[PDB]
Amino acid sequence: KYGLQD
Amino acid sequence: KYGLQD
Amino acid sequence: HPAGIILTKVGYYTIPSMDDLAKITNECIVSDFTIGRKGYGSIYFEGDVNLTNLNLDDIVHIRRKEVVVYLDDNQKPPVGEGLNRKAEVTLDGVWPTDKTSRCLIKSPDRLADINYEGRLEAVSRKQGAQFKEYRPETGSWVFKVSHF
Amino acid sequence: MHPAGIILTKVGYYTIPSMDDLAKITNEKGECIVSDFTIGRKGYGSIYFEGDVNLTNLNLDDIVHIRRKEVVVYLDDNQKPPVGEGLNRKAEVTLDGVWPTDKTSRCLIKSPDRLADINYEGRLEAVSRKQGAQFKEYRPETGSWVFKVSHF
Repeated sequence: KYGLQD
Repeated sequence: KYGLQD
Repeated sequence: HPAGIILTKVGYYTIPSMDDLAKITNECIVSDFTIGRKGYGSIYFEGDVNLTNLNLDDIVHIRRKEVVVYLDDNQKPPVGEGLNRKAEVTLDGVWPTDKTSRCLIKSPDRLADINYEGRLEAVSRKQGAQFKEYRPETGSWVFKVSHF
Repeated sequence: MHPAGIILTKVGYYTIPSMDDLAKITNEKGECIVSDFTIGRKGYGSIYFEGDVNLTNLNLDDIVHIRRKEVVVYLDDNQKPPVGEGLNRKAEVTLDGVWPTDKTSRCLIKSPDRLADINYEGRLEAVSRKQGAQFKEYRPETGSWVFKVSHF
């Protein structure tokens, strides 16, 4: 998992 | 409630 | 059922199945809980979720291109409690239909062409959700919601 | 179905080299190693693995998922190879269409000026750092947030 969890 | 209304 | 959980609408299911969700109960907190209705959509709740005595039948409704959790917020527990937490939503079947044909638009091309994702993504943005993706083959629109 | 035994069906997803190319490059044993490989999904992003990669019998469909502001390789570690293996190696994640949206308008924000002022890169690179990745850049024209990961 790699991403923006805004 | 979430979705596409139309 | 074991840890007071109601789900009887035909079509709806849970991961783990209502069954396992028994031998998990003693109360009934189960992480990575999933609830959905075939052909319509599903809702992923990552990590710890307390199902203790929720009556899913009344709480969660997954309908074509429209999911809804907690009918009248009179119950919508404190954000964090029950299913009012955040989660991933997937609405399958979502596809647009042309004014003329009234036949649904599935061609990944036409879709791409009329940038359906655009709309769907936008829509989720206005609703205060996090558009994750749109899979044409199945007309799957997924997005994150912090709460319902 | 593909010589190397590779599987990539999801619409929008593609590779560099193209599957079509990849097939030619695969040997007489279904085996298929390629240097500088790229798996992307038009409009969402792409992951790039520099150097040799062994796509042999890889079902990319199942393995790699590239979504808005979020990439994931090997869903659950059911078939996740040891680090340095398969696609679990080091790679350069590239996430397109990444932009912030203001609470008020809720209409995204693309003004490189607006971004620059709010220092979006900053946050982006911030996160990437927290996730254990090495922030590489941020192209505001295309909401591209590129960063390197050691493994997945």
